[PDB]
Amino acid sequence: RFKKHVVQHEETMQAIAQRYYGDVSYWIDLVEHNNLKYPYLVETDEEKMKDPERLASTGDTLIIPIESDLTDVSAKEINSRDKDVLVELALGRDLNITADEKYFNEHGTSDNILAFSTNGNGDLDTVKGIDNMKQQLQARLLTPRGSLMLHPNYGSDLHNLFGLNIPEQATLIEMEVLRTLTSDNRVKSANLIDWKIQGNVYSGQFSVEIKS
Amino acid sequence: MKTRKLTNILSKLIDKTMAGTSKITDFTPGSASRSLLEAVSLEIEQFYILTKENIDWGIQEGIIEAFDFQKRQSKRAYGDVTIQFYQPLDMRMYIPAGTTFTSTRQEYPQQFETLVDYYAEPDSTEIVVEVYCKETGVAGNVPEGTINTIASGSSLIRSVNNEYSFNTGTKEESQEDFKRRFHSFVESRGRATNKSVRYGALQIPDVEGVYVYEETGHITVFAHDRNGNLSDTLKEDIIDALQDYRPSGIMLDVTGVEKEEVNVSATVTISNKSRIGDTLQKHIESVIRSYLNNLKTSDDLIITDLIQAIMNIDDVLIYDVSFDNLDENIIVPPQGIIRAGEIKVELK
Amino acid sequence: KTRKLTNILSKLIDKTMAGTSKITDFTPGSASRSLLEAVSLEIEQFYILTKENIDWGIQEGIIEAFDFQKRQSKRAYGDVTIQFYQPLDMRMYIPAGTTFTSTRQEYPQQFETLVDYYAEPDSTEIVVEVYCKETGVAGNVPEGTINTIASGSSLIRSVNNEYSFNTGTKEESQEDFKRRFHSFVESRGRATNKSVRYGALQIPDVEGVYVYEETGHITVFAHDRNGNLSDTLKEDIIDALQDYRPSGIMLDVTGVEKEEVNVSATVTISNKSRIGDTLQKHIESVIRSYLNNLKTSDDLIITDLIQAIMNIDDVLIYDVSFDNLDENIIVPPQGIIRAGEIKVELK
Amino acid sequence: QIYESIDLDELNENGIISIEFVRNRTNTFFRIVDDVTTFNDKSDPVKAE
Amino acid sequence: SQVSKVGSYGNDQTQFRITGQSFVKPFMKFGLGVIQEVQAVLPEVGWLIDGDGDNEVKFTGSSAHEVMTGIIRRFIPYMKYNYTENTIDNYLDYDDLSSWDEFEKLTEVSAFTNFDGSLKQLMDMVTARPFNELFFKNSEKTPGKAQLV
Amino acid sequence: ANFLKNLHPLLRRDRNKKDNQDPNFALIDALNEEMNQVEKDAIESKLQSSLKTSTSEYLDKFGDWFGVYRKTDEKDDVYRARIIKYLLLKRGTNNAIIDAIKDYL
Amino acid sequence: NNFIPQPQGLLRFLNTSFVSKFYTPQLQLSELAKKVLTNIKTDDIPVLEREFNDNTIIHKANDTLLKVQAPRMYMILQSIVLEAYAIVNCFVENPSSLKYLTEEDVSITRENLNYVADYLGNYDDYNSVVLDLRDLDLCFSAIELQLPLIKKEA
Repeated sequence: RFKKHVVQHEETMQAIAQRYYGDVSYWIDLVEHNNLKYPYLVETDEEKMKDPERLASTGDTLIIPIESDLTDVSAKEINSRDKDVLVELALGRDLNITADEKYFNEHGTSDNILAFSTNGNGDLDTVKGIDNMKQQLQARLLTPRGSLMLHPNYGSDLHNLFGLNIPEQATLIEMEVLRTLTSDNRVKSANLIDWKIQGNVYSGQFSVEIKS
Repeated sequence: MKTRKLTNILSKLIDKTMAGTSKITDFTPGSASRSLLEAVSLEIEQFYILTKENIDWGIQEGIIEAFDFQKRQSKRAYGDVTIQFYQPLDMRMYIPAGTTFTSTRQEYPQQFETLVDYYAEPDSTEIVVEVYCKETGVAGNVPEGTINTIASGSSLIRSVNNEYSFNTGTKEESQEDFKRRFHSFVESRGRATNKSVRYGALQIPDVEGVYVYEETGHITVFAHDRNGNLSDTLKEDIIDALQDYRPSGIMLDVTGVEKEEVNVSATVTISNKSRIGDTLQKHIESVIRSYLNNLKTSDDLIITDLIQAIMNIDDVLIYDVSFDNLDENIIVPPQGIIRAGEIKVELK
Repeated sequence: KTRKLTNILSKLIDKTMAGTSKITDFTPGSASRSLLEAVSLEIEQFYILTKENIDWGIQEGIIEAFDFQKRQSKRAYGDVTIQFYQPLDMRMYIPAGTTFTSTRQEYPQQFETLVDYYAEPDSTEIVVEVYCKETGVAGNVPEGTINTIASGSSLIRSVNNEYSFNTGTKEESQEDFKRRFHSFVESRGRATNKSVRYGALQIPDVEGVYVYEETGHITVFAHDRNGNLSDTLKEDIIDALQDYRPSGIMLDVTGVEKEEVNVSATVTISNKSRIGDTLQKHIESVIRSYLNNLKTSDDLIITDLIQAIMNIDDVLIYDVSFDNLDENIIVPPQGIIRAGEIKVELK
Repeated sequence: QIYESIDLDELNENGIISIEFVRNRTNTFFRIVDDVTTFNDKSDPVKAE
Repeated sequence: SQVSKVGSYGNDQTQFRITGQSFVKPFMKFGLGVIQEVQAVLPEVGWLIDGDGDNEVKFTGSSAHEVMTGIIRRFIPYMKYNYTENTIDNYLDYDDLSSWDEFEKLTEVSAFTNFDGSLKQLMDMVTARPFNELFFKNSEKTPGKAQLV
Repeated sequence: ANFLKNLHPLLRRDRNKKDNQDPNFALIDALNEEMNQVEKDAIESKLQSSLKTSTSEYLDKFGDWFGVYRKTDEKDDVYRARIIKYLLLKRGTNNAIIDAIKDYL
Repeated sequence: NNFIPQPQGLLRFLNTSFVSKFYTPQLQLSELAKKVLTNIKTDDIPVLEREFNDNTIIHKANDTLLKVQAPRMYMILQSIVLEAYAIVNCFVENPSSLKYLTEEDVSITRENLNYVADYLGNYDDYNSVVLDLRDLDLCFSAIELQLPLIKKEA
């Protein structure tokens, strides 16, 4: 895992390692992660134009490992070249089945609702990073608790919670959604920020803390 | 029910997949759809192969079950040892069954045990007793002079040694051997036939070589173990078990075995002029010995068979083989068996 | 070798105390201590700079002299031109980080502008350099693909790239570079059998070349082109091998001949009930395939033929013999064994 | 039965009830989609539902 | 191997306590004793192996798993008990034994190496600690029964 | 075995009527066809698994097992009957040896 | 070779117009194969005086007539075993042999493996070998992804 950062006006590479990891001594291993040539951070972009991929300048992003992965040579090699592909690899890639986004939001808790799609040319669509998470959460939430053919106790009882719209039912729905969302270890916490009623319609929203 | 190789399946699959649309036709190795369909076709290929293998195994098992002709299990190794006393004996002393024999050599730690008692006669000086190996497999086929001690008190015994090697220690019979045995069994249902008497006398597990010689008014049976020595207990057991296949109106006799001796001299021209030392010659002599000693009474020495056996070594190494003495096939008499005598091998 | 922050700072402190009697306080916060720490940090950075330079030198610096090129995963870039409806009347701004998205749906490639550009007051067209986001060969794009800009404007009409992106680059391991140079070093061999063989195989339509060496003459013959050698190829290859032949040693090039063998073998089978047309046909096919696949100047040893024919099935075959083959057949260096007529009798 | 998910818009929207197939875990695999009545105008819930 | 009433009637409470050992009881109690005055002769006949007539028994093997098999197998079956269903050999696997066969030569370990000692005392000699580890533990591969390692 | 049963409930299980081209359904249909064809082969292997109906390679395997070798240009129907007869061979008696002349005529 | 001996059959096996719709080979000896093969050819290697494990893929190839029926494809199988044998040796002993193998050399072995696997599929004698080689086809791909990474680690 890692933290994101950006190059500030005339910040030296020493300064970063000292502020995040405590000891200045660690900058030496820290430059290898960002694959930097000797002028590790340099102020001017027309100087970055010298050989753009091997430098960072003012306003560019940087990668900051956790201290356990700081010394790993494999983490060094991977962070050297992947650069922005970090986030995608770290939160996953899989096929996109949200083909009909307008449609699956008209029949949830019913089956047969999702479907493969095509993006690019001649290849099934795929989703990555944050949208990988939007897909899996939306599907998982709209799946009943014992309906996948292996590893059951997956999904929700949202199909079971339809009731007289009195507030106890609404807190019950809130708790089920929060349990649903907090099941995946990749998400830290969820909390409600609004629940709202319109006769026979529930509405509400939840904030989820995804790891960096 | 037939094989279909991966690429055949994969092609049929993609060909069907492309029907009804044209937003998929991009199957470079990087594509994920290709990877999935390669994995599915791999699994289907493996399924077909395992199905075919399991069908063969089922056929074999039904053949087992129908006629109750179970495959031979692991066969014990046994032979004979010589006991040597310090002096000629003073009383009718006795060895009980189940006395242990062990080889002092660290390379052959396998043990041996007796099955039937023996009494040594008074004033005797040596005795020959049979020992059976607890372990079963290749480890019982120890070389000559391996069993040194009896692993006991040995107060009146000086040393123990074996003059012949153990050859009866064998691994489990392969499919081919079982098929050969079963085809003789199928052809042996009619009694009063030589091919029937072959199975009749081969039914004992210990017997390996067996031949039957016929004449106008008498039948004779020649058989032996892998070592090539008939025993009285084996003859008795053969007589007891063979009653259900013996011809009614013709007498039968089970006896008769002789070791025919021949000296084999061959000339080998190794392709590599280097590395023509007597070490490789020792290996070649040991392979020739193993080949010749494996024959039985019903087999006969053939030049071409010997050539095949010795040329099992890669033809890049050995380029040419010739015999200086052997120029014609030797016909073994029915009672005798051909085997290696004293072999001499040289480069040129 | 490189020395760390601590050793340089300790040496500076010790030498200050040896020289200077004025200075005695070194608490964290002295102007003098942090003056020395700044000096030491810059020295350590120069040490790491030399370390990286040495690493590059040992890795590829010695080989760089000899003519081969190194690749460092440089992302693809190329000139791109933008057009407007009318000439401008203001110095329009073009920020660094501007994204030029692919117009084609099938191409997910994207590009970004490293440096800011300022349009002229009245120029109707301007060309700028754009670098791809993705490294590797995957960043290559055909001509006439980049025709959309994210930060669009009313004045902007369309975008196009006349020249194709050729600067796509992919980096291999030290072994693949080291192997390429070795391939050249080894190519600088001459006047040897191996070098002659490589130099013959350099030219196309050269395969399975065989070399026969003698103190007197050197003779080379091959069946490169559909099993036959042409006179024109002989002329061409004679001239090429002049650089490869030893000085003062004659060189000769000739064709390849074949010797068709006639054999009528007999095979005894233990189980005569198994015999059939298919079995003898398969035996004849195996024999003819074995006799076809013979190496150049390979003597037809009867012993190998016996081994080969008997190894089909040890239980099946009991005896074998050849009616019309007396002993092994010796062949010249230029001769190759072929199957002329084969017949198999079953006994 | 004929009717499936898109038909379970058409029929229900026109005020006809039908039973829907849900493949698992819900006790009998079958649940009933709505309680709409045969009245034409769906705007009023006392008449409609 | 022990059952006893327990109770402090001052505190108005009583309990029953049972204690035992994990199959160490048979070996520890079985003492290979020594018989002093038995000739065991025969008229004009005798055994060619020495150490016969007397209760001497010799165990031979080129490794611990070979010796230990012979040691355990010598006495285990005859140790009979009143189990309605078998004896200790069904409940104790005492298999999958190994040791340094290559470095250990042939052995002539005597039965009576320890004067009237227990099989555990004789088991220790065969073990040759600390080069080999001996203990009793549950059989995870075959739940429901114990195993000698 | 039913690839359209026995699967993730959300993956749509019959094609979209709403537009012409549906890659999702094309994929599911291809895969269902492949594994149905596999199922049909695995059911069809019942006849091959018994001597009474084995054909082509499997009958040659049976005949090699029993030792009865296939004759050149021999059909399975007569080859099975031959095998059955040879397994129940009647020989040893003078009448049986004479009666065995039918196989040598 | 430095540490332990090897079986006699494997030493003997190693010393020595069809087209697929998906694959084509090129007969490159890997740099590591080039130097290990010389050692196998020379006598400077320990070797065992007995053989076991008759279920190995080597005996399977030996039993079938692939040598005489298709000596081309028999050759390719020796090449596959040569590369596959060497990359087993370096991890267990002699790490100095590293930085002499590249992902390109390992990659083309799959090309050659599948180019022979289709051919083997045309004659269902060789099923036992087919079954084996398919398992190794996924074995190598893992090594290709990790070989540049492992080399930097070591």
